[PDB]
Amino acid sequence: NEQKAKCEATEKRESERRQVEEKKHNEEIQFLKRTNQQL
Amino acid sequence: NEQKAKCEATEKRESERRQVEEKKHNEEIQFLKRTNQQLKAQLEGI
Amino acid sequence: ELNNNDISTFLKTYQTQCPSAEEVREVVITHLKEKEILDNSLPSSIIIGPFYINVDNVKQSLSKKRKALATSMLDILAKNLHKEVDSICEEFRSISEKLVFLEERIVKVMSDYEVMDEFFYNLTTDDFNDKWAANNWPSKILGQIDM
Repeated sequence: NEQKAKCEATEKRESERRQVEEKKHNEEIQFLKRTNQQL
Repeated sequence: NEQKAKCEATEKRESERRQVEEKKHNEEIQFLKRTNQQLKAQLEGI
Repeated sequence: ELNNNDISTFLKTYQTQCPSAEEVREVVITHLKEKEILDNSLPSSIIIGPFYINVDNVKQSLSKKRKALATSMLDILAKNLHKEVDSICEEFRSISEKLVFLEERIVKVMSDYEVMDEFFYNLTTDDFNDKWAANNWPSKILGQIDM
């Protein structure tokens, strides 16, 4: 039971990290998008 | 078997996550290529 | 204090100070690093004794306030650039070496903003078109000088 809960906690932790990186990627893209379109 | 399948679920979740990250990274590099086209448009102005 | 000392207070204080635009950028990038500091330091949620606490609303409010401040400093720096570009174009119109020094001014401030952030630069389509027109203006100036 505890090892299952730990594995769940690990995949939750990684999916959180993935979201943080997703939003970094999104704003980085938005920077390129705005500068490219502004020409 | 559930617990092994669960840590394997973490492993294949990683596999699909980082391969997704890698293809969206390839898309981001293609957006850098669009920024090279942006440079080409700037010089087309110059 | 970062919440209460709102965008208006610092924006007015800075822009009446009207510091040197590159040093203004250097503080706005310090505030962007303050965004990064917040985003690393602040949790989403924390557990305290019998309590479950969430801090998302402060995390986002502080970070987006910092963004609004940095971008409004960039905006007034862009307006000061526009003031220079307008004086430069007004000189090109009026005489149509000082004109070349005004080319140097526009090129210099554009290059400064480019250097201090590529994303800060290209501030308006008007800035791109004024840069190209500022290149075109010397040809007109020389044509009229023939007179």
